[PDB]
Amino acid sequence: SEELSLSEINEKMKAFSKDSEKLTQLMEKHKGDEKTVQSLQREHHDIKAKLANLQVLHDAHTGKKSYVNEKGNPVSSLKDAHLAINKDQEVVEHKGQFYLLQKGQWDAIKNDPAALEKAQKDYSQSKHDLATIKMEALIHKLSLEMEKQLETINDLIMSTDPKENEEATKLLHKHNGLNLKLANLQDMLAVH
Amino acid sequence: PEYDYLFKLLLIGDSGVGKSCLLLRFADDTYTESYISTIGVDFKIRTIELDGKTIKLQIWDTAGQERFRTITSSYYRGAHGIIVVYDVTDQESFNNVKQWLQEIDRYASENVNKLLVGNKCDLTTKKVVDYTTAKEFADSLGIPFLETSAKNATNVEQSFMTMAAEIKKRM
Ligand SMILES: Nc1nc2c(ncn2[C@@H]2O[C@H](COP(=O)(O)OP(=O)(O)OP(=O)(O)O)[C@@H](O)[C@H]2O)c(=O)[nH]1
Ligand SMILES: [Mg+2]
Repeated sequence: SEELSLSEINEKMKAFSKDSEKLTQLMEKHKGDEKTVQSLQREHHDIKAKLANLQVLHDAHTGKKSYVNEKGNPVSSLKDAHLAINKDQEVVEHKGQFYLLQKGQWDAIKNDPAALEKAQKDYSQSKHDLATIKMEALIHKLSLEMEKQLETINDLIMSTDPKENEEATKLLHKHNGLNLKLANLQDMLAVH
Repeated sequence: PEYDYLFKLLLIGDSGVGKSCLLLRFADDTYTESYISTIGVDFKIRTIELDGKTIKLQIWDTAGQERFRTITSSYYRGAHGIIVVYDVTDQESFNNVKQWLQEIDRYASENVNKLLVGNKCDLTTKKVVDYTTAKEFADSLGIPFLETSAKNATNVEQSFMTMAAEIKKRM
């Protein structure tokens, strides 16, 4: 699986922001209809989370975040990564206890149970979210591939030569085969 | 294969209401009872003649099943008209027309044309959605409305012609 390129990340974030803005207008328009308003809010929350997940990959591509393994040592690629952390963060680990905290602050949290518990929580949440981002990344990548097929299925089918149209027809089959895989990816995501 | 107009249409609505059968009746003049759920989209092209003008229609038939509606925003791009289909023998499919319409609002162009189709009107004794209740709804939103039978071909040609006529006059 090739990662999403920066152009792909930007194109998705742009579509999600646009969709988010439209959901907001719609909530305003249906105010008073508690069923539709509730469903629109559920959609908007979902789009917002996907946007935030794309922003993490954006930060990673621009150096505001760095990929690291479970111990917090730097790694090259996303497939190798266990967390993406900020410039000012570090991991502390011992015998299966992992802490994510601000760089230099181990002295400050060492004797503080609330800060300890927070650092463990942040580590685990960060690990799980990176797993979510990887899965969404694959879904986004696959979806962008199917989208660019539509543009192409179109002109091909426009043509009258039984060659380019019979092509379009096999392109449509392939497109639909991808939709089967995309749906199954969406299923796993929901489990995680 | 020259034309004076070129319109992109979508069919949307619940699984099993007859979107694909409407597509196949209109574009291929065929009907079959064998069924496979539409996995993503199907696409047919057909030309009609309206007010002396040749209209090439690009018709996209979408999946009713939510698990296959991953890239719907992409199907709406450049759509001139959307046909919302329900099954006249199935109340839930009609109840869901409200949500389908809200999907149009969300993904389609602001000025997109809409058409409500109640399919399977050949099933006269099985019909549970009254014509007047359907048409009152359509009318309440300025949406044209027809009842069709993909199986017997009733109103199928007329439906696409009515859609093409709505779009032609807003150009
Ligand atoms: N009696 C009658 N049955 C019909 C008519 N149209 C469709 N059906 C039946 O309804 C079934 C569903 O038709 P489809 O067009 O495949 O339904 P769909 O909306 O495309 O469903 P999905 O692809 O799952 O979204 C068909 O297999 C037919 O048996 C009709 O005009 N009359
Ligand atoms: Mg179908």
